Amino acid sequence: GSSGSSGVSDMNGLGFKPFDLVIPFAVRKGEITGEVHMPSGKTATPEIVDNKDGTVTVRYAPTEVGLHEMHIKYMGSHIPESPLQFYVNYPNSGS
Repeated sequence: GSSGSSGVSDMNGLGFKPFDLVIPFAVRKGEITGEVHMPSGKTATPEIVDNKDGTVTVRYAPTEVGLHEMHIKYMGSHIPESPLQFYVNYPNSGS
């Protein structure tokens, strides 16, 4: 008795809430790259998606808890938005 589509699996699916971000300045997909520093001691790359307007949206869904530091560089140059830090709170937190 509830709209149930085929998505989430047994192994895994929707862990921690996602993190969408949009660069303030205008960039052109190409000589740009991004990196993510996990608190556990690992690393991962963000998600560079070119919006249907002409901008980009850096999205990175956290897999573990703790503090993660993102590092994005545009054409071999650090941006005024990075580096940055985002704490991963537990799921279904808060009363």
